[PDB]
Amino acid sequence: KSTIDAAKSMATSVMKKFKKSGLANSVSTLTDSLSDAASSISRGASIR
Amino acid sequence: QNYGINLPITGSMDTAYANSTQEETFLTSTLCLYYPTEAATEINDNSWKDTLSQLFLTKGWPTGSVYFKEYTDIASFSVDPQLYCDYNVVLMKYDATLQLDMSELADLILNEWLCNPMDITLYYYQQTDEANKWISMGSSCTIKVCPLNTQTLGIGCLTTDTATFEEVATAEKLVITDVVDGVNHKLDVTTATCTIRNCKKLGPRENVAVIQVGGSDVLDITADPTTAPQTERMMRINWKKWWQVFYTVVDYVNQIIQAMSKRSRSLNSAAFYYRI
Amino acid sequence: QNYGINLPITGSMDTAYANSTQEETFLTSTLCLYYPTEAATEINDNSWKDTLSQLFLTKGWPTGSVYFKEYTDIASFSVDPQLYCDYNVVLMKYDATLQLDMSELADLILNEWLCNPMDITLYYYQQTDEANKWISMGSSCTIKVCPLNTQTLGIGCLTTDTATFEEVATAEKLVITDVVDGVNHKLDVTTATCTIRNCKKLGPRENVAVIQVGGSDVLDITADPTTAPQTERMMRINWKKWWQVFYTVVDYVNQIIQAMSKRSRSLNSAAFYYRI
Amino acid sequence: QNYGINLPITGSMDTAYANSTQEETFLTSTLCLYYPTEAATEINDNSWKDTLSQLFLTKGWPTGSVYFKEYTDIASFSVDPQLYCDYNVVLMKYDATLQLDMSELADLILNEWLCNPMDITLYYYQQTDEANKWISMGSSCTIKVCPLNTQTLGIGCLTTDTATFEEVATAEKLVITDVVDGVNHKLDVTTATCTIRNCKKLGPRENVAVIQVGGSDVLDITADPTTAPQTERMMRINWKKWWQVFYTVVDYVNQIIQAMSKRSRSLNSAAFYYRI
Amino acid sequence: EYIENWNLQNRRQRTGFTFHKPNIFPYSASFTLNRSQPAHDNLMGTMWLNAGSEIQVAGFDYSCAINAPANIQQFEHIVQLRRVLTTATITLLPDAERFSFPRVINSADGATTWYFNPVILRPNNVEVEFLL
Ligand SMILES: *[C@@H]1O[C@H](CO)[C@@H](O)[C@H](O)[C@H]1NC(C)=O
Ligand SMILES: *[C@@H]1O[C@H](CO)[C@@H](O)[C@H](O)[C@H]1NC(C)=O
Ligand SMILES: *[C@@H]1O[C@H](CO)[C@@H](O)[C@H](O)[C@H]1NC(C)=O
Ligand SMILES: [Ca+2]
Ligand SMILES: [Ca+2]
Ligand SMILES: [Ca+2]
Ligand SMILES: [Ca+2]
Ligand SMILES: [Ca+2]
Ligand SMILES: [Ca+2]
Ligand SMILES: [Ca+2]
Ligand SMILES: [Ca+2]
Ligand SMILES: [Ca+2]
Ligand SMILES: [Ca+2]
Ligand SMILES: [Ca+2]
Ligand SMILES: [Ca+2]
Ligand SMILES: [Zn+2]
Repeated sequence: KSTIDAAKSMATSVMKKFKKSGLANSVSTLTDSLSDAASSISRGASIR
Repeated sequence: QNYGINLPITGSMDTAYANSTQEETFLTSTLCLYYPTEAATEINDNSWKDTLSQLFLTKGWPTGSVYFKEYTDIASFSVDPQLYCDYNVVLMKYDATLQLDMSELADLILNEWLCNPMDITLYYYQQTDEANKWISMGSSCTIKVCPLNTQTLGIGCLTTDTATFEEVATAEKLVITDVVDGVNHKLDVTTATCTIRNCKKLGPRENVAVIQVGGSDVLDITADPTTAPQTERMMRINWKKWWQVFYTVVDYVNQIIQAMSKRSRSLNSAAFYYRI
Repeated sequence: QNYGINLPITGSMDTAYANSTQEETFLTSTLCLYYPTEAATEINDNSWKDTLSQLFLTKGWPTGSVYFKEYTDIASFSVDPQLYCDYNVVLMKYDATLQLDMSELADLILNEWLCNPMDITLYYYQQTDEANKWISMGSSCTIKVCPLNTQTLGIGCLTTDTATFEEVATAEKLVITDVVDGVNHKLDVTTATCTIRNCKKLGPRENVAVIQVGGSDVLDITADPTTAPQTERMMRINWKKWWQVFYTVVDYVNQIIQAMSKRSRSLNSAAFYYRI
Repeated sequence: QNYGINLPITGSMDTAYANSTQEETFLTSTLCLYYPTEAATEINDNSWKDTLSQLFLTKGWPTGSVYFKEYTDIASFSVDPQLYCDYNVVLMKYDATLQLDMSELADLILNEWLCNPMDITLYYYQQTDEANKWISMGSSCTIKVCPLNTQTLGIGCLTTDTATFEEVATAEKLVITDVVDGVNHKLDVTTATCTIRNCKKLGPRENVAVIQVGGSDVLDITADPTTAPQTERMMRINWKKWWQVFYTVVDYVNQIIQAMSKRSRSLNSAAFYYRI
Repeated sequence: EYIENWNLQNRRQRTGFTFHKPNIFPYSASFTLNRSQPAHDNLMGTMWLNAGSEIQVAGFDYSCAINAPANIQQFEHIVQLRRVLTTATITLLPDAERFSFPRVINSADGATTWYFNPVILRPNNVEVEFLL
């Protein structure tokens, strides 16, 4: 419904909370796990 | 959800270990630190609480989760130790002349006690088993005892004459009294100044640890003379400055909390057994 | 237990009834009778406690199992009520003027609460759900409330000026404040003589029974206006002499205890579970 | 021969034991005895060194291998304690007021420390892991610490004014400082008369044993509050006469050396790891 | 079976002997210390007994992998059979009771003796490979 003076930051307003949410944290955790697994020759025994 | 009834739990010897929950417990639990007034006096700072809170933040504890409680001394602290944090750490300075008292304090806060009221001058009292003790607390607890035989006549004492009663405690802030089991006793207690309760030692209290600052291993939390168990929740450290003591407590908080556990009697699972 | 709390309990609908455990319950239990001072004054006997203990013995209880606690009045008793024995029968005198105070005391002691501290001077507090209340206890608890809005500005009140606050309690020993849920409030409470806690009603406390001496069914242990449940533990009797009241309590102790369930006795005697 | 690499060694069970090597090590090793001055004072015999040497010879040691080093007291001996013999035995008199100093001395000499220099005037210092400590020794070493936040600003102190620094050591001849890990601290040390070093506890030092003469189990050679191990190299002896103490040391030299082992860091096989 | 195998082998034909509990592993009770020191107080390594048709192995760490990368210590044991076995039924169990109690064990060269005080943990990432 676009209450003007709020559409000025709507996409960014939602994104600011979006990246702090559990989905963003899980995405970051997945990327970090993949990076560590790639970087690991013997540092992969941690991986069940 | 099936509270009040015990059920066996079956598990396999090959279930994978779950990841460390230390970070979550630090994030969602509270920690109380009990120290003497002389600790604050020696530190000689007033922002030291905030400094320790920040240092704990470096160890993962959220700001405001760590609480600092103060007591004048062991005797005053022993009147009614009420520990409410999820994890309780009690810094107790060592004094030889107070040895038993220290033990009693530990005996009171390292174990769980189911206490019923005692109404002297109206009921005689037996101690049924090993776990039954009489815990007296107040400004000044003076307990005198008169054991009775099967005919209700005192042994080495007269029921009417209190001066013949055997004196087991004098002006004590806290005392754990253990008498011979199976024998009725008439009790003379300073009720106006002290309160005596008939308590059963259910088992250890896992969320309370005592760090004894200086001295030797003297704590004796079991009435049985043949046992002096130094459990993992009873620690000892040598000291000269209180700042070093607090830095040691902060740095090794991981080990201190590992030695401790959530209060089994508390929390939702132990509901309709005793509490919650 | 805790590892079997969330496990099913299966039972067949043909298992034979066990014999009556009333005798075993009385033998291994303790009974606490809470009565006002006027009861003792009217009785005007120095051995009435012993007489009642002997009568309870005739009714099966062991000698040193029944205990009697005296309180000055309802308002006095409402400041940190302490429930000691396994079974706690409270003889509450009826006054048409103290109806809300009677209801508040019954609500506090007939239910299990989980309370947390409130630092009214630092944080703005709201009630999350219908089970969340603010329980204030002390010598004089005067609670004034200032609701806020999304912008934190007060409505009908000014945060700076306490004189504009909406007073909800004045000169109270015990009060259970229920404000609109989801609205942040700024509270002015006489912290010097008052302690206010954010409490959640977990459920019934089945080991506490309340016998209302005189009057009609006025207790309202539910903040919800639409329901005023009379539970099995809310007894009411008509009286002329306190001796008859105590005789009725003794004679029908079987029925009174049968309306109460054991295992609800907390390790502590407090009327609420304090958590930091 | 392969000195820089840690190669696995495959041993076989059922391999016959070699004969006792106690005689061979006694003949080809040196023993140092560290005792306080009061010991010699009480003994009052200018030839007691020769008597002890002859007694050790009766026990096996050649009469040129037992060395007797004298120190004034625990505090003075703690400044750069240099132990060069193959087997070092330290008779440490117990003082109830010097528990922390004795613990620090034992920690310093009963364990191997790898120490790097510290320039408190140049860098802000941080402790990486639990094995890292700040060991300072001198005539009068006073250490104050100011923890810094991520912005380098002090916590509970001002980096500009050392008066606000938290004092951790005062007039110490030896002190092992343990601060919170992962936090940078600005250090104020009386460097003019004491040296501070950043050290790691590599592991036990097996050629140094400490006999506490007349005390109790009070040594704590680990900064972790949850552990106070009593290793085989820390013994305790009751005493009245120093001659009896030395006779016990001589008579049980076999057992004392058994409790000890050749310095692992020493000898050729430890080459290119840290030393020789 | 034996004469049949004899004749088949004379004919250059594929024949095999079926063994219940074949005695394929020469007796050997031995250990390997991947980390050790003269005082034998912080050891890491493996102990094993290969007797007949039976292998027992036990990897021990005195530190319980406190300093190990990611708190995992890896142990490996290779047993080289002197002949190829086929269609072998094998029981695998997650504990070596032979190396599950306190022991006093000679050193590699027999110079001294060291102390072993096991506390048994479940083995982790168990991979048994049979290779030809
Ligand atoms: C898993 O364990 C690692 C290693 O201790 C730890 O860093 C991490 O926080 C834990 N939790 C998750 C969700 O990865
Ligand atoms: C139960 O009651 C019956 C009937 O009197 C009696 O025979 C029995 O012994 C009692 N006790 C038990 C444990 O069944
Ligand atoms: C070891 O001792 C035995 C028995 O005393 C002796 O026969 C032998 O020669 C000694 N030396 C060696 C190297 O075995
Ligand atoms: Ca006492
Ligand atoms: Ca007497
Ligand atoms: Ca007893
Ligand atoms: Ca004992
Ligand atoms: Ca009220
Ligand atoms: Ca108003
Ligand atoms: Ca509400
Ligand atoms: Ca209602
Ligand atoms: Ca010192
Ligand atoms: Ca300061
Ligand atoms: Ca540290
Ligand atoms: Ca320690
Ligand atoms: Zn070896």
